[PDB]
Amino acid sequence: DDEEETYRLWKIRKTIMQLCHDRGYLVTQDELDQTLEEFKAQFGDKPSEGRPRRTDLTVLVAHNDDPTDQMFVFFPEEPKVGIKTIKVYCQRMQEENITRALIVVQQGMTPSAKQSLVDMAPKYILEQFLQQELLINITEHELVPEHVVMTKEEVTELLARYKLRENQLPRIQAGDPVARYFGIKRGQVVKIIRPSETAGRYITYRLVQ
DNA sequence: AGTTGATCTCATATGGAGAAGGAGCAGAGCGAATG
Repeated sequence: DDEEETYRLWKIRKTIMQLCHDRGYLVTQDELDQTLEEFKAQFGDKPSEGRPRRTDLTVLVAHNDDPTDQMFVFFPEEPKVGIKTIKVYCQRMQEENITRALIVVQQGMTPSAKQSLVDMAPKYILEQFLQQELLINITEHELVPEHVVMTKEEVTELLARYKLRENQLPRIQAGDPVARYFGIKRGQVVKIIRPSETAGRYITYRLVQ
């Protein structure tokens, strides 16, 4: 029971570190490859005993390109997170001056909390993940090809090369599992590199909608 | 400027699949009123 919850927490942490590394936040190799017994050593083996508390699991990371661009990962203790908890995180983000955070929720989020993530979105970007959808890194699955988020300059070069408008690219939904993983917003473009049985390799581009 | 006549026209008699709307209803959370 605690042997199950500690395994879940470890897997979720591993996936979150992989996600942060793929978003380009500075993540050490040691924490990226931390084993289950090392997790038990650092945080504990009886989360029902409060060892760890899920408040202990919180992560803070900084971007490789700018040490002031920082992101939290929060693991709320309550199963169904309400607006009180979002307000607590908003306060903590305001005082630490952190604009991005991921909120990992065990069972869900209340309608009011969902709307509160929308209504603060320009200044503080809060994202919801279920813990279930973090128990496996979907980008390691064999059906999912390599996704690379493009820079604005690279999109301008793309559109200038093929002489096309953004609306002529094929789309990806902002709610797509992989778009959510990379955290890409409307109007960004993701380069996709996939093998092909007739050319050898093929690149395609999707505009987020 | 005045006169004729066809002709029209009224009126008389006796399977299934997906999508969309509504009601039920649970329950979040806001604000007033305590106690």
